[PDB]
Amino acid sequence: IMRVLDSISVLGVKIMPRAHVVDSDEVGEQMEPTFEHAVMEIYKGIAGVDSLDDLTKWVLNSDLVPHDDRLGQLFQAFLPLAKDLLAPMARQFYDNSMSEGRLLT
Amino acid sequence: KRIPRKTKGKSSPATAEPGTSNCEHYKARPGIASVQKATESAELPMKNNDEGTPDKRGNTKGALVNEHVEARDEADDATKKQAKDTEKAKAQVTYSDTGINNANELSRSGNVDNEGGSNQKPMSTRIAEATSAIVSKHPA
Repeated sequence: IMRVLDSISVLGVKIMPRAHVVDSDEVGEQMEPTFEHAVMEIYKGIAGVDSLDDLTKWVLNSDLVPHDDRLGQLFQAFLPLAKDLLAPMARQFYDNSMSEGRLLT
Repeated sequence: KRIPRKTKGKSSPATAEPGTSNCEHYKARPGIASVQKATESAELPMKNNDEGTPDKRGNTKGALVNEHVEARDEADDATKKQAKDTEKAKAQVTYSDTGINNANELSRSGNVDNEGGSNQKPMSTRIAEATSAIVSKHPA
């Protein structure tokens, strides 16, 4: 959808340029433990999974609708990673992006 | 040939074939993987009760604890395992703290031996002591 809205230019002005639209993971990729790589490492806190592929096998049903209790345990493990190690970095990032213009995130 | 062992023991024209065509078009109605994953949950045999049993040398294996206290803590451990298997903070189907008074139950433990006495000293040390009491040495 970003590539489709890139190629619109009505009256000489471009409608929504790529140069000031913010992708979802741009706040996640600037951190040094690089958030997706940080939440790949969630499996060590859980007692009996001790591998990422074993975790992705264990949470699911082999139908790809997941169980609720595995999501509850993993969400209790996941919420401190999203509340502590994401939110002040997000504050700094969205403040920096608000400082350098008027953008769309 | 040359089969491995689980445990050590002693040693330390034209073929058109219009019949079959296997592609697609039937889904498992209760679900193959789900029903067979339940089956391999149920397939495992019972874990052993090796408590209060002799080992190789003859000593009763297991921890030194009262028999009734070991039975009650064993029901506690089963309740906690049921809680971890139903993935609640408390097992709804509980084995302990029931309405039935069961203050006389005893599960086997390492406190009592086969003859009927305590295991404060193991049987190998007791036999070795009772035979090292009567020895004799050379004269000077």
